[PDB]
Amino acid sequence: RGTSASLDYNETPQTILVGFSFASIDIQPVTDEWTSGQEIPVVIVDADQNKNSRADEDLDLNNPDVTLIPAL
Amino acid sequence: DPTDEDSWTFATNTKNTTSSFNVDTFYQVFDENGASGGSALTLRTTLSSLMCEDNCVLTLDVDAQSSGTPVVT
Amino acid sequence: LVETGAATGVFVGDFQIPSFWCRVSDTTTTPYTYAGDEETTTGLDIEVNYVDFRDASGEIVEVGDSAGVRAN
Amino acid sequence: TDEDAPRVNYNDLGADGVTTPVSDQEEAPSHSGVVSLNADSYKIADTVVITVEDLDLNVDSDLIDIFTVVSD
Repeated sequence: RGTSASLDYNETPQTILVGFSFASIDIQPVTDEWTSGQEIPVVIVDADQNKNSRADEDLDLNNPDVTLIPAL
Repeated sequence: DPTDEDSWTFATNTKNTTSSFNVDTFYQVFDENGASGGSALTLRTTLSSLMCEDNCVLTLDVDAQSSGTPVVT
Repeated sequence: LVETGAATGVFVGDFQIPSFWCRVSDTTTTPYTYAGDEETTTGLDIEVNYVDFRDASGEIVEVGDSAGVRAN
Repeated sequence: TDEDAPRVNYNDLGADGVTTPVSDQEEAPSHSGVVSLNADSYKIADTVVITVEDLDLNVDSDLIDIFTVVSD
């Protein structure tokens, strides 16, 4: 964390900074009470799991390179 | 090329300090489908005569702070 | 210490306060000599020291800030 | 500053036919740095954030400037 690299085209260099992101998890109940037999969303926001800006990524148990998975 | 997909290859290591080495630019060392597509031929000393104004050169520094752990591969 | 912008002139770093730490017995030797027992950080002040190689006149000066670690 | 300010000189052939230089200078001051800590009291496992406001530490306008801790 905090270290960087430098890439240059057209005599204008740009830093490639390495950093971590704070995560946020929140269960979102559709109405006032969560009752039996109702699906409600669970949303996680962590930029550290977005390892590709040109692809949509899944938190698969079976992949060792997904470092964290939510659990109940 | 106005009809094809243009491929360029760069030697970008700005800390290779070997006397013989220079940052350089090469044209069509590969295809747009990742085939050979020909040999690599120097362009570094001719870029001035081909209307290049500081815009034909790519350089990279993998470890900027020299911390011992390289950031980019 | 990471500069906020390309030419902002403001550097920011961060870390997390530990529960225990190991005191330096003697600073006059290299390497330092460390104590034999860990100590809690609670009830001790924390300080940061910066040394300006060039102040407003171009002379060396050291500046600092302090704060208190607490417990409940 | 003053007589020691960096100055650029340009030798010139004037419209009267005599060679008369033209020049400009600009001062390059140094800045007094401050260091601060975001809170006056911390608790165990609290994030502590350190900032240094020294303009003289910016050495490149294109790249982010980084300073790292020594382990030797």
